[PDB]
Amino acid sequence: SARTTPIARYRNIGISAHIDAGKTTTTERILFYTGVNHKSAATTAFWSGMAKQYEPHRINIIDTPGHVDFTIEVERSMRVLDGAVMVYCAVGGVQPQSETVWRQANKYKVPRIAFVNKMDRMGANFLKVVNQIKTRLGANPVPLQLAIGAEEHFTGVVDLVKMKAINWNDADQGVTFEYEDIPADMVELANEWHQNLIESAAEASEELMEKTLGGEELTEAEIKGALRQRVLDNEIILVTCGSAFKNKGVQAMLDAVIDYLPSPVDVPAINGILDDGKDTPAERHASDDEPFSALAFKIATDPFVGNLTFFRVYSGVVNSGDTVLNSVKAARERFGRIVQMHANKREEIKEVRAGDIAAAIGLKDVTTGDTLCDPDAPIILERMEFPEPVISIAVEPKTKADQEKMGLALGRLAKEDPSFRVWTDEESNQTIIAGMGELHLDIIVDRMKREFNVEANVGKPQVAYRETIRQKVTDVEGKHAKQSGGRGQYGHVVIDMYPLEPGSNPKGYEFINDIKGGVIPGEYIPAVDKGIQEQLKAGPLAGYPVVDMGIRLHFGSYHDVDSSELAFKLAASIAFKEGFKKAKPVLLEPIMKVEVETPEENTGDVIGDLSRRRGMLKGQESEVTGVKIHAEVPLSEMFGYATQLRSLTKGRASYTMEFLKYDEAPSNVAQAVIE
Amino acid sequence: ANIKSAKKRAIQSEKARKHNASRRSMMRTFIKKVYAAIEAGDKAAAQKAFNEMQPIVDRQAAKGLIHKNKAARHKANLTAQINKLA
Amino acid sequence: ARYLGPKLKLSRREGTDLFLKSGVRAIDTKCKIEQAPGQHGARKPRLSDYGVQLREKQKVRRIYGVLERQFRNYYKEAARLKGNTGENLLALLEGRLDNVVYRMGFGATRAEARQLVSHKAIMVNGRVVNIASYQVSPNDVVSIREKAKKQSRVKAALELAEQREKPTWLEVDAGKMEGTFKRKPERSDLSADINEHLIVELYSK
RNA sequence: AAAUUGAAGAGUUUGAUCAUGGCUCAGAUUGAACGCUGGCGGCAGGCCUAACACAUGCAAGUCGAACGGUAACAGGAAGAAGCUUGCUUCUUUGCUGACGAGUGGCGGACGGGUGAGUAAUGUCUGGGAAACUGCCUGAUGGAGGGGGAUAACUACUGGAAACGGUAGCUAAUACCGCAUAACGUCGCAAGACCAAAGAGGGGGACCUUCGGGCCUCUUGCCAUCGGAUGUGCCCAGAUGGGAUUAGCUAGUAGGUGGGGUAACGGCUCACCUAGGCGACGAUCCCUAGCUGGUCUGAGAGGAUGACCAGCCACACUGGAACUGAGACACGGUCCAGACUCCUACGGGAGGCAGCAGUGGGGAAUAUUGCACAAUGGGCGCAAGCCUGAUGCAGCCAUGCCGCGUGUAUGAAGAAGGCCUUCGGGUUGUAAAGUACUUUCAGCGGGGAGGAAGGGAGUAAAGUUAAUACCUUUGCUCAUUGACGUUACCCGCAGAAGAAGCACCGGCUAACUCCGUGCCAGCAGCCGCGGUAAUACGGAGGGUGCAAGCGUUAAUCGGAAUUACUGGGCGUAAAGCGCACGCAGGCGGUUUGUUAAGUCAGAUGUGAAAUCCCCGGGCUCAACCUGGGAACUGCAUCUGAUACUGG
Ligand SMILES: C=C1NC(=O)[C@@H](CC)NC(=O)CNC(=O)[C@H](Cc2c[nH]c3cccc(OC)c23)NC(=O)[C@H](Cc2c[nH]c3ccccc23)NC(=O)c2csc(n2)[C@@H](C)NC(=O)CN(C)C1=O
Ligand SMILES: Nc1nc2c(ncn2[C@@H]2O[C@H](COP(=O)(O)OP(=O)(O)O)[C@@H](O)[C@H]2O)c(=O)[nH]1
Ligand SMILES: [Mg+2]
Ligand SMILES: [Mg+2]
Ligand SMILES: [Mg+2]
Ligand SMILES: [Mg+2]
Ligand SMILES: [Mg+2]
Ligand SMILES: [Mg+2]
Ligand SMILES: [Mg+2]
Ligand SMILES: [Mg+2]
Ligand SMILES: [Mg+2]
Ligand SMILES: [Mg+2]
Ligand SMILES: [Mg+2]
Ligand SMILES: [Mg+2]
Ligand SMILES: [Mg+2]
Ligand SMILES: [Mg+2]
Ligand SMILES: [Mg+2]
Ligand SMILES: [Mg+2]
Ligand SMILES: [Mg+2]
Ligand SMILES: [Mg+2]
Ligand SMILES: [Mg+2]
Ligand SMILES: [Mg+2]
Ligand SMILES: [Mg+2]
Ligand SMILES: [Mg+2]
Ligand SMILES: [Mg+2]
Ligand SMILES: [Mg+2]
Ligand SMILES: [Mg+2]
Repeated sequence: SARTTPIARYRNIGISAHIDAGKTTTTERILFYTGVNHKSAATTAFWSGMAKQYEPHRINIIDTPGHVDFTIEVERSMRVLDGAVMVYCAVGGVQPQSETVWRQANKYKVPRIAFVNKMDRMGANFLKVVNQIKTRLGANPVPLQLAIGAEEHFTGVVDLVKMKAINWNDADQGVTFEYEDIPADMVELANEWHQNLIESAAEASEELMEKTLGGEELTEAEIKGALRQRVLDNEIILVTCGSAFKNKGVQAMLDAVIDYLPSPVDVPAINGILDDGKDTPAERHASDDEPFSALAFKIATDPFVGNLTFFRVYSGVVNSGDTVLNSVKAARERFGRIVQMHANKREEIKEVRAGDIAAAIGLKDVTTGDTLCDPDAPIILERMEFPEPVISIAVEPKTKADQEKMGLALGRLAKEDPSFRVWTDEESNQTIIAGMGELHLDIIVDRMKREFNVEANVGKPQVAYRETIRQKVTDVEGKHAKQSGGRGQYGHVVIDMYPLEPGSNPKGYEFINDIKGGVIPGEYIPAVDKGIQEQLKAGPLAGYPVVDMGIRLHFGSYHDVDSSELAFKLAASIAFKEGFKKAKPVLLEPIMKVEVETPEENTGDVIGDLSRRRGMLKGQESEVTGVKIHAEVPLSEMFGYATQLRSLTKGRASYTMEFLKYDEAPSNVAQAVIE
Repeated sequence: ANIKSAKKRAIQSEKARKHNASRRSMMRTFIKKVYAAIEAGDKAAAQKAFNEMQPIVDRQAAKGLIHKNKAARHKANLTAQINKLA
Repeated sequence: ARYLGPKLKLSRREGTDLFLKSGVRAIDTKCKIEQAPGQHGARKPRLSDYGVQLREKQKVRRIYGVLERQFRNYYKEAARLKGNTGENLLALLEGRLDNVVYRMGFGATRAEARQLVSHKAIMVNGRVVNIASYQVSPNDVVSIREKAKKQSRVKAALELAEQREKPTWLEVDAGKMEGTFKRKPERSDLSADINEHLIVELYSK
C-alpha cells in the first residue's frame, strides 16, 4: 500500500559518549520529550521539535555502549545510523573513549553533532569544552548555544544564532519554550560568537560568503540552510549544551538534529558487488522502487516473542510473505511478523517502508552481519570490519555435565557478537575463549550463569612446548633382541643426532639414509624412521613434540632369520632415548613478535612493561600518531597484557600478535614446566 | 468466568441452587414427620402427617424439583409401612 | 520425466533397431549397430539370467518412452486385469496416445508424437488432450488441430507412415489428417522380437 | 455374467563334499529424518518427543415476537424557535426503527482437541430388563382466578483494581399459593392428591372503563399416553506379557428388612449364614486407549492403531457437588495444591491436550491468514447474528499422480577429453549448423462451476366473518462467491526459464587409465589396500532411477529360522537317571437314547469409509463416486444323527 511516510522528514540518530557521560540519562529524557510531544535498542519516535514548528519528524534513537570492550556494538549503530549525536561531559571534557569513538565514525564519513551535558555539576565551562573539542578532535565547533550560568547559578542557555536566552519553566521539563533576551552580562560574549557563526556558515555555502563580504545581515534561515549543507558534507561539528538532570538542553539538541543532521536521503548511497564474481559497483539509490535491501544487526531474543532481528532498510519496501535472500548465506527466507518498537510499547506492522528500522520475528537465517537482499540476489552490501580480540582467557565448565550446555551457550553468544569467538585447544582440549575486552569477557561469563544457567571458572590458557636437544650427540647405539622360544626378532641400529637450525628445516626433522652400503636390507629403513617419529612427538623430558632434530642412520645390524621391521622400529626408539638424555635438551617457548602502538607521552610506560615480560625489543617506529614498538614477548608470559597495557596508555593503545619462533626457555621457566 | 454468558449462568445457578435447597428441605422435612409418626406407632397421627405431605411431593415432582418416580416411591413405601402398622 | 540424452545409445545397448530415429536414413549408415555404447562396446560379456530379464524390460521401456514408475503401474494394472499378464501389459502400452499417434503416422517417432500430443495438437473425439499416457478407448477419433494442420512436420511423417508397414487396427485419412482406433491389437500383430514372458518374472521376483 | 487366477532365491564355516545352523542380501512399506540436487501442477498429509511452560488475538452466543426500560444512533413532533432569503426546531419525551447494560428463555453436556490414565468398571460381538429422554413427532383434554418479590433504575457509600455493601422503587413466558383432576401417581378397592404463560399479525359491526375489550390466524405454555433419538444399567464370549507373582477376599459372598437411584443391584445401613475368586492363572508386577482398519504375507499369520469414522477416558494436579432433559462440565462454580502474573502491598487474577503462535525438548513436523459464499451447528417466527466447525488460502518434493526440461535433420565422425598393440577406437547424431515446435513457466485479454436459497411486488388457493393478516404454489424484477488476477480458453515472443543422484570385485545391471602402496581409505555379506588395485581417491566410459536420487531408522517378507497350515531330539541343539501316580489329554466293541461338539437350512445382525468387481466424473492419472461382492464372525429357530461326548 501507500508508504504514508514523510520521507526526508524522518531522521536516524545515535547517541555516543564516554563511560558514565550521561548518554542513557539524556536518551531517557529524549523519549519522554517525543512522547508528550505526540500528545543499542532501536527506539523510533516522531519528534516535532521544541517549538513544534517542524512537522513531527520520525526520529530514531539508538544509544551506544561507551565501554571500550563494546566498540563493535557502537560501530554497528554508527554505520546503520546516518547521523550521530556525540555527548561530552561538561566537567570531564573530551575523554579517551570519546576521542576513540569519533574516529571510527570519521572513517564512515557519518555526519556528527555533539551535546555537552552535566553542566549543573560544579566546575564546568562550556567554552573550555569547546576549546578542548577543537584541540582533541581537530574540528572547529561553532557553539550553537551559549550556556548562561554555571553549577547552581546555571539557569539555561542562549541560542547563539537565534539570540534568545530561552528559559524553560521549573515546573516541568518542557512545557514552556519561551524565548527571552540575552542576559546583559552574556551579550558581549554572545555578540562575538554570532559574528563567528556567520562567517563559518558563509564559507560552507561559498555563496553566503559573498553576502557576508558586502556586510549584508544574512537572513537566519539562509545561514541555517548553509549549516545543514556542511553537516551533510561532514565538516563542522555542531555543539549545543544543557543539563539532562536539570531537564535543560536535551530538547535543544533534538531540534538541531532535525534541521541540521542529515536524513537517510541526504546521506550518500551505499555500494557493493552486484554479483559475487565481479565487483560490479551499482550504488543503489535510496529509492522505494529500487529492490529491497537491508542489513541485519543485534540479533536478540524474547521468551514470548522469539528471536528479535534489527534490519536497516536502505532501498525498497519489503512486504510480509516476501522471501528474502541472505547474500552471505546464499539462501532466502520469508519475513513473518515484522514488528517495530515505539519504545513505550511494541506495535505490529505488516510491512516496513524504506528508511525505517523494525524487527523480523522468527527469522532463523537472519543473523548479525547478514545482507538481507531480494530473492534475485541483487547487489550485496559491503561488510563491516570486525576488530580482533585482544584478551584471551581459558574458561572451564564447573562439571563435566555442564560441558554440553557450556558449548551450546557460547555458540549462541558468538552469533549476537561476531567479535566474541571461542575455540577448543588442540592440546589438553581446553575451551580457550577470546574477547574484545576484559570487561566483555566478564559480562559474557556473568550472563552465562544467569541466562544459560552455566557456571564456569576462568583460568589462564596453558602453553604447549617443543622440547629440543642442544648439543650434537653422535654414535648412539640401540640394539633390539627378542630371542625367545618360538620366534625371535632381532634388529640392531646405530644412528647419530644433531640439532637443526629452525630456519634450516621447515619440517624440523630429517632422516638422511647415510647408510653406506646395504648395512640395512632397505626394507627396515621406513620402520626405523617411524620409531623415531613416534618418539619425536612424545617428549622424553616433559612430553612435548620435539622439533629441530636432525638424525641420519649410518650403521645397523640384523639377524638373518630374526630381522623384523618392528624390531628396528623399537630399536630406533631405544637409540633416541640415550641420545636425547646425553644431549641435555632445553624446552622451547612460543616466542612471538608483538607490535604495539601507543601515544608518544606514554612511550616509556610501554617499554617498561614489554621489558618486564622478559621480552627483548627489536625496533621502534616513530609514526606521526604515536610510536610503534615491536618485541618478541614470550606467549606464556603475555597473558592479560591487553588490560595492563590500557592503564599505562590511558586506554588509547592496541597490539597485533603474530607467532615468531620457538626459543630456549630460561632455567627458572624451564624447570617450572618440567615440574 | 471468561465468557459473558458463563457469568450469567453462574449467577442464575446460585440463585436456583438456593431456591431449590429451600424447597427440597421443605419437602424432605415432611417425609421426616410421617416417618417419626410411624415409629411412634400412632396410625392416626401417621395418616394426618401423611396427607399433609402427599400434595407436597406431587407438587415438587410436577414443578421439577424431583422425579415423579421419586415422589411415587416415597409415598408408596410410606403407605406400606402405615398398613404394616395397622 | 523424459529421456533427453542420445537416442541411438539405447538402440545400441539392446543391439536392435528401436525406431527412435525417424528412419529417413539407414540405421546402419547412421551408427554402428553391432557395437555396444562406450569404450568397452567391443566386448560382449556373458549375460546372466537376471541380465537378460533386465535387458528385456529396459528394451520395452525405451521403445515406448516410458519411465520405470509409470511402467510398474502398467504391470500392476496388467496383473490385476483378467487374462494374461504379458499381453495385457503390451496392450496398455499400445493404448497410450504417443503410440497411437505415432502408429497412425502423424508423428515420425514417439518424440514427434510426444510433441504433437503434449502441445495440444491432438484431439480425441474432438476434445483436446496433452497427456502422453492417456489410454485410447476403442471407437475413438483422433484428429489434428486446424492450427496444426499447416505445419511441415506432420505432413512429412505421413510419407514415412507408408515407408513402414501400416497397422491393421488403425484407419488413417491423410487427406484430412485423421485416424480411427477400431480396437486394440491381439499380440499377433505386434513384433515377436519382444519376449513379454521375461517381463512378468522380472517384476514377480 | 465380475468380485483374491496364488508361493523364486543368493552369499558366507571346508583342501573339496553333504548336512545342520546362524549371520547378511535381493522386495514392499513409512506421520519419516539427514546428505546432494531441485521446473510445474493435481490430490492428500504434516510435534511420533515435553499430558512441558505459556505473551497476544480469536475459538458460544442468540432472542425486542418474554419483561421493565432508554445509556447510543437515526426517525418523529410541543416551543422562546440555539434562530433568518425558516439551512436548521440542539430544552422535552419510547412516540418509531432499533438497541448498551439488566431480568428471563434456549444454547453453553454439541462442535473442536489430546491419549495421561485404563488389561477390563474400557472396547469389539451377540443378547437382555429394572429405566430415563430437552428439542422434533402423533393423539386426547386443559389453559380459571390471584399474590408477593427482585434486578435494572434512584440516592448514599467502600475499594488501586477485582468488584461490592445500605436503603427505596419497577416489571415479566421470572417465582408462589387457591380453583381445575384423568387413560396420571399412591392404594386392592374405597378414596386421597398433582399443572399451566402468555406473546405477535390483522380487522367488520358493537360496547368504550376512548387503555381497549371483542373476532379470527399463527405461535408458545400444562397434563397424559405413544413414536423416534439419545443415554443409564445387566449378561456371555473375545480382546497383552510375567509363576524368578500361589494364594486372594471381611461389604468380602449370599439372605431378610429399612433407606437410596430415572432404574436393577452391598448401591447403603442393621441383622443373619460362612461364604466368594483361584492352576480354564485369582492376587500382585510391567506395558498399553479399543475397533473398522493400515503395512506385509500365496495363505495362515506377524507388526501396527498416524490421517478418516465409531466408542471410551481426560481438560494445570487432587477432590466435590451445583444448575440442568442431559455434566460431577476444555474456554462454568467451590475447596485444596503446584506454578505464574497484577498491586497503590490493603488484596486480586489465571489455566492453548480449541485455532494460529512463542519458549523448551528433539533427528524431525507449517500461518500470530481469508470468509461464513457452500455444508453443518446454536439462537431467533423470520430477517439475520454467532460459528479458529467447516470451506479456502499460505508454508514444506512429506507421499502418490501427471507433465515438461524440446523436435527432426545433421559426418568420415569437427574441436576438446579418454583409451591406444601410435595404426586407431570412444565420447558420438551426441554437439555445432539446417529446418521445425511452443506443452508448462512468463506477458495481455476473455471467461464456466461451486448458487441452493433469501428479499420486494403480484396472481391463485386455503382461511376466516374477511376484501384483511398468515401460510402453500407459481409468475415479474433487483441482488447474494472467501477461494479468485479461479479452473478453462485465446493472443504474444523466443529454444528461449528448467537434470540431478547413486552405483560399476561377486551377491547385482554396468570397466579402463592415473594417483597411492596394508598408508590413505572402502565395506550390507564375503572382504579389498604391503608397486598391472576393474574393490581406495580422481578422470574418461557405462549402468540404474529420475525432480528426484541415496543413507539411516522402523515393520513384514525371504526365515519351513517358534514350523496351526509348516520343523526337530542315536552322533549336528535337543529323551527327565528310573519309576509310581493326582489333575489333565486320549481311549476297545455292540444296542438304545440324548443332541453338547459336528453338519444342513432359514432369520436377524456383521455401521459408513477402506480392500476387491462392474461402471461413472475431474483432458489422463492419482483422486472422487453408483451398485455389487465381501466382512462365512456372532446369536436365535428348525432339522440330520455317520463320528466325538453324555
Ligand atoms: C600458533 C598457534 N595457533 C593459535 O594460537 C590459533 C589457535 C586457534 N589461533 C591464532 O593463531 C589466532 N588467534 C586467535 O584465534 C585468538 C583470537 C585472536 C585473533 N587475533 C588475535 C590477536 C591478538 C590476540 C588474540 O587473542 C586475544 C587474537 N587468540 C588466541 O588464540 C590467543 C592469542 C594467540 C596465540 N597465537 C596467536 C597467533 C596469532 C594471533 C594471536 C595468537 N592464544 C593464547 O593466548 C594462548 C596461550 S597458550 C595457548 N594459546 C595454547 C593454545 N598454545 C599456543 O598458543 C601455542 N601456539 C604457538 C599456537 O597455538
Ligand atoms: N549532575 C548531573 N548528572 C547527570 C547528568 N546526566 C547524567 N548524569 C548522571 O550521570 C550518571 C550516568 O548517566 P548515564 O546515562 O547512565 O551514562 P552511561 O553510563 O554512559 O550510559 C547518572 O547517575 C546521572 O545521574 C546531568 O545533566 N547533571
Ligand atoms: Mg546505556
Ligand atoms: Mg569521571
Ligand atoms: Mg513423478
Ligand atoms: Mg503429542
Ligand atoms: Mg491412553
Ligand atoms: Mg414459568
Ligand atoms: Mg391444586
Ligand atoms: Mg398460574
Ligand atoms: Mg440386602
Ligand atoms: Mg499409556
Ligand atoms: Mg510365508
Ligand atoms: Mg438437578
Ligand atoms: Mg463447558
Ligand atoms: Mg482453553
Ligand atoms: Mg495450538
Ligand atoms: Mg533444539
Ligand atoms: Mg466473536
Ligand atoms: Mg514365519
Ligand atoms: Mg530345525
Ligand atoms: Mg558333542
Ligand atoms: Mg548332542
Ligand atoms: Mg534314557
Ligand atoms: Mg469309542
Ligand atoms: Mg448341536
Ligand atoms: Mg462395512
